[PDB]
Amino acid sequence: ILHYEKLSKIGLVKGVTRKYKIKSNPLTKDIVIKMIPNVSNMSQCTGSVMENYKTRLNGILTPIKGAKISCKQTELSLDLALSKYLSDLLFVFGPNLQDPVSNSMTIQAISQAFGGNYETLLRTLGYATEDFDDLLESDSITGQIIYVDLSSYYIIVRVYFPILTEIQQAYIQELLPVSFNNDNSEWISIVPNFILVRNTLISNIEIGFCLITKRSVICNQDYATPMTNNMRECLTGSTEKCPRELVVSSHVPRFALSNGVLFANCISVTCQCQTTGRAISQSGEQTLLMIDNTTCPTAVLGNVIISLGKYLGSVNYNSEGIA
Amino acid sequence: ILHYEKLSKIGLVKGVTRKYKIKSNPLTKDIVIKMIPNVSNMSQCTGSVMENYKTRLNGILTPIKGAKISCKQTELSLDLALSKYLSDLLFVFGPNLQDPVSNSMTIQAISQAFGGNYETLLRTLGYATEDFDDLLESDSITGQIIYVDLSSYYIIVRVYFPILTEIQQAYIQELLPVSFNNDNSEWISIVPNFILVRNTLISNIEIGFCLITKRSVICNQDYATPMTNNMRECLTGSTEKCPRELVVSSHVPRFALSNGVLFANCISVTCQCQTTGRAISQSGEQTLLMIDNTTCPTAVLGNVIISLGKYLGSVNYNSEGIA
Amino acid sequence: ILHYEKLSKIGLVKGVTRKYKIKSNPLTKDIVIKMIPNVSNMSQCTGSVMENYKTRLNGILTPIKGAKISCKQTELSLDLALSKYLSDLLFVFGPNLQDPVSNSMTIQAISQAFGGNYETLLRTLGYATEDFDDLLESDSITGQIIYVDLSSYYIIVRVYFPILTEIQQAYIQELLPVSFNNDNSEWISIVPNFILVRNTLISNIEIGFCLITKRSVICNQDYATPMTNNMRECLTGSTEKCPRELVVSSHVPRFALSNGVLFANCISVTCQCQTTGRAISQSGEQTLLMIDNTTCPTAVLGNVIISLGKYLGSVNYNSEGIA
Amino acid sequence: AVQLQQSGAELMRPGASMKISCKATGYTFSSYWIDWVKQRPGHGLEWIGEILPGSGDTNYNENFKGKAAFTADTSSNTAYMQLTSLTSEDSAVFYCARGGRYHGQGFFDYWGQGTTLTVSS
Amino acid sequence: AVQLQQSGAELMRPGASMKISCKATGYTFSSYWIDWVKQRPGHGLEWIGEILPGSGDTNYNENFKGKAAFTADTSSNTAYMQLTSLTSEDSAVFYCARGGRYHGQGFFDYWGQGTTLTVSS
Amino acid sequence: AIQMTQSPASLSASVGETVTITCRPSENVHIYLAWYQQKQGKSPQLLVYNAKTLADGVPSRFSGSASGTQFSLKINSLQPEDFGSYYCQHFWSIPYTFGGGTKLEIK
Amino acid sequence: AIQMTQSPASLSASVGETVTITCRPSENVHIYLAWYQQKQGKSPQLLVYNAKTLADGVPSRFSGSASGTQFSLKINSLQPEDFGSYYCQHFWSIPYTFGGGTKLEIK
Repeated sequence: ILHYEKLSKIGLVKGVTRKYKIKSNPLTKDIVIKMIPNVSNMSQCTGSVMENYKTRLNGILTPIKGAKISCKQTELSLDLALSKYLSDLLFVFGPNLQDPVSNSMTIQAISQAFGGNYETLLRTLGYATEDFDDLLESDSITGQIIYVDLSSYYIIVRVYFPILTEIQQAYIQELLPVSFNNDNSEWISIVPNFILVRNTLISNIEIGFCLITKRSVICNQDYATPMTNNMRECLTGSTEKCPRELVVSSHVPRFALSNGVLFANCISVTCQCQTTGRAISQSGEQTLLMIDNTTCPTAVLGNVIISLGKYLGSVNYNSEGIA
Repeated sequence: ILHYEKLSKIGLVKGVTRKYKIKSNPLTKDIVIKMIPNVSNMSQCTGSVMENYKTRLNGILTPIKGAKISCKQTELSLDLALSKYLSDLLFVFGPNLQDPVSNSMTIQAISQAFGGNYETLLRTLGYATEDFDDLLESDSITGQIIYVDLSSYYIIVRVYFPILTEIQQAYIQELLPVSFNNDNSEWISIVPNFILVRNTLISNIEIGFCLITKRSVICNQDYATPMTNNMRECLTGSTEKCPRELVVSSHVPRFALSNGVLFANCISVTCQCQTTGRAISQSGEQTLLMIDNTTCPTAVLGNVIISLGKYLGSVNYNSEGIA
Repeated sequence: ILHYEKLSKIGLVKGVTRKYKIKSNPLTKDIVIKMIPNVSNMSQCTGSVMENYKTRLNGILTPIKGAKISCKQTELSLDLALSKYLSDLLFVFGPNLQDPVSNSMTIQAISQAFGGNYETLLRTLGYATEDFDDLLESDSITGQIIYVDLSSYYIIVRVYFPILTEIQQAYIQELLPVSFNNDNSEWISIVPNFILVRNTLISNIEIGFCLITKRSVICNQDYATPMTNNMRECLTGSTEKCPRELVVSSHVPRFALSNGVLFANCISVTCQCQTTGRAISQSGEQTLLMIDNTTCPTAVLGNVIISLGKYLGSVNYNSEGIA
Repeated sequence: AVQLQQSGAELMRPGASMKISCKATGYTFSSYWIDWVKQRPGHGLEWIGEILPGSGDTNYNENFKGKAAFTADTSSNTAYMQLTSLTSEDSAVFYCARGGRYHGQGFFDYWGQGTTLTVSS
Repeated sequence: AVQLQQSGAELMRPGASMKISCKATGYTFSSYWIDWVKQRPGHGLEWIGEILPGSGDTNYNENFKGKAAFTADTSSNTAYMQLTSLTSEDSAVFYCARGGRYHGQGFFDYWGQGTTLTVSS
Repeated sequence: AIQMTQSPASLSASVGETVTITCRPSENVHIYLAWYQQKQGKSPQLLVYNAKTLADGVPSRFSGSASGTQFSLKINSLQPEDFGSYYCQHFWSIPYTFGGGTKLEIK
Repeated sequence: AIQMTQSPASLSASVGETVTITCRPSENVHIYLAWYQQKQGKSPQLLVYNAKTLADGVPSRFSGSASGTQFSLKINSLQPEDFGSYYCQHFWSIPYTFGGGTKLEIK
């Protein structure tokens, strides 16, 4: 659609292209958390641990709703059984017990909502593999504590499953202006940072309220706006009529980062490599210069020390080795 | 003040209404967390459990500052109590230890800041019941590690309590443009997405820097800006001079969602319900079409499939009945 | 550069000043976390607890992947040792297991990635002490589960370390408009909220997408846009051509908070104090007030009430000292 | 509205196919869905599918996706339905019903006169 | 580029300073970096540093930082190395190399002849 | 698919008696529920098409009621012509599910 | 500082036989690598300037290729004039490191 090659001639670098998805009303499920387990029927060595666990449980729940060798040995076995149960439960659901009104669901809770079956999850909620990944990395599957019972200790977490609406062919195109040199002067093209393209349709979008995901843009509702014919003309390829301003007495971006690729204005400012100390070759055909981790892991641009995706080695967890 | 009837006839549907709150300087409380439980000074059958807990606490705290059958049973009993003490502590103050600077306080920590007395909490901080609910779901009551002691193991956490000043009578109203048909052509109106209404006063709001909350809007400063006389006239009811652009060569929102209700354009594209696969009852009385969960739980617009909402069944938390 | 005297006399207030930083491509480290500790080769009643703990890890990890007095005492002792290890592991790496994609790093895990020596981290990654603190309070040091093994229970956790490039001598100055009285009418000056100042170069910035930090601004790419000469002259000191509007029929900010000091307009509206009746008033020569904690603890502005940062007492976390 | 007459009863062998018809008069045919509902003689009534004559859109039941196929000849105000893989279980009475125009109007104002599909060896 | 001839060899006392030269012609002298390489027979070639004739830019080997000091004279197309605090280890041969112009061109198409600075009493 | 529970399967009422037939869907169907009258040799005929609205030409003796899940059809002053089969059908989701049917007997 | 690990320390072969010398950089150097040839009392002459490219004047018998992690220098048909010292060098990062080299001698 857009003529990106001619857009690069006046500084518009291509950014991340994301699919456009609209968050409809959320699907709803409840998870009853019977926070007291099935204790044994024996009473000789059970009551004290049960009462301590009950008061420990009150300490958790009240802020939420409020807002003898054998005997001791059996006593300890039950006590650690309860502690392991609560430790696992507060791992799956504890983030909801800490922000009861609205907290993102742990992926364990998302699995327990559907019995650990992710194929059931995608079928019931209509999620594609892409949609589920976008929700998880955007922290959008959120739960809310809707019931706390102190006579029979259990809580109900209302899991809201958002329903996404990826447009069939709408893409969010990120445009990164970068200064370019022309007629012995430096210019910057004034264009929207994000543009919406759907087939031949081009529209502005204000993503300040939506969620940015590596593969998609989750907008609660469509913020598409009609786009000026002049702006459509330039982005279509008529680059002669894009807004441009001289960079004098102002600061403008001379570098853009596009998924690990650095575009640099190496004419106005001298660009070098920090690991080597020599300049980088520029052909006259290109008005912007391209760097990647293949050529430079870190590049100095004037005095700006931009670094790229260097990868350091692995490390162990450095465990205490308790055994 | 606003004349929503004549705004609905130019595609503008009422969104979520929200009242305006300005955040002042927050009150601060210091929750000193003595991380060593008050164990007995008696030294029989304790052994190395104390030092093991000490090194376990060292592992937690150093990164913060950096950036004989009965004898064994006594050790085991005291071993589990210290773990329970830490696990309960690491639930009330876990997030603060994990992110020492600017982590949101757990609801237990907020309760522990006032000894579980929410009646005191609302009065000394000058909170209405609404302000506390808004702050909780906006995750605005935060915390910070300001003092870690590696000799006597304790940490002091600031708990910042924001002071939500609420405007006398100001409501932030969301205006949602929807495409509408006029003169056998499709149009869209261009008005600010979020508006500020306080009596006869209408002002623009730059809500992007604020915290959007279900009941209110929390802003660090007043972002209201004066309105043009033309835009106020549109919002007062004189829509004849309200902006409207054609939808040609651009993508425009053909639907909007409000409080769980869909407002749709069914003249430009065909709107059906996936539940039944038939068209929705449509009339010329309104320029826009309304769908709710009562009629359809999932409605399709052109090829846009929208979930109006659906309550799935509850599911019990699954775990082994260890006792 | 900026002339704060004449801007102050036009109702502009100097806000928080932050350094302008660019988030480059992040360095990447791997952390292998073996959830089965190096248990001894003994077999005295250790099989049952080993199998149970493996089953316990199954529920933790599958959602991530799917995404006889002496005999029992050693059974419980080694079971408690394993639970403590998993509690420590779930303290350091719990958030990354709960959100396997794009969850921020615990400060303990950050130390684990560099053996607990923050000096190595600062030197290896180029982090000045300011840059590391800015990232920590912006929570930009993230992680990602990239491999889960169910035979030998371990996971490799990515940890992305963003590279912050301090744009030298570039400050993101915040201008807070406050209404003022002139010629017996109330005015407000319309200026950009956030301004980038680098030496004699002044430019606009769209800071919405950037992570605002108390000491700096972390922007994924440079967002400086050229300033119009009229606005530059307005901010330089020639204030007679700044954009100013009357306040009639629109709500305007009559106060602002700057680093704990409350600036107020008290000619257009009457202001008082709660502790002492009308402890504050405005002189004709001055255009704004300077209200802070020393003058009044609670300021009344028209009908708006403003309460400043009173420091409440310290509290002690309360829990049973089991021994 | 006035008539929903169907074609008379007919005899076909098992494994064959048949085409039913329904003639509707007295209103705007292209607007109202013609929904076919099946009734075996002893166990109640069962829904098959629907066809919109003016647009050609059709809906089907899961048990009848391959067993049914519709057609609406608007030029003669005649509806149709093709049935395939007929067995003894397909021998029942098939009814043409005037469904409503839009959603929420799935109720059946007028019904066919009733003719029996007879599948036997 | 044609040649990178150097000056004659010399013998110096320990602790002295000596000024190595490499005259180069046949190309635009300011464009291409001049590289400075030491060869001890016991371990092989070692890179001392590089100097860009078109400016004063120099880069140094960290172990050789305190021993080398370069200088270029674009007027005579002559590059220079000034070694300070000569030690017995500097009783070896030193080579001048014409590198590339930019990053990723730190290879030496052309080398100068071998000149052996000698350190002895 | 939505299931429809209609009870009783058979219902006996005399001349002049007041009789009521009820049906329940397996899921919320809104006021989308219809009642038809069928007799041997004739097609079913619409009586009450929405939850509580009578169809054209239906005698006033018929009436219906709507609840959250409960739907009932009440007949007052039963007459000999009121015998036959009554079906309760929903049009909430595809496929439309009919009830089991009720055979009323005139006594 | 990266290290050029060149093996073998010494290598011998007959005239006309294919001979291969391989050197491993301790860190990634991309295609940015070179091989040099030198004889006793002579200035070095560049042979391979990028892992897969031969220098000017170099006979086609010399060849270089980049493996998954290793760089190899190969002479298709060894001749007596190809004897001497062969050092591999990287120029990815400062300081440039010359390898120990492989002394090539005719059998």
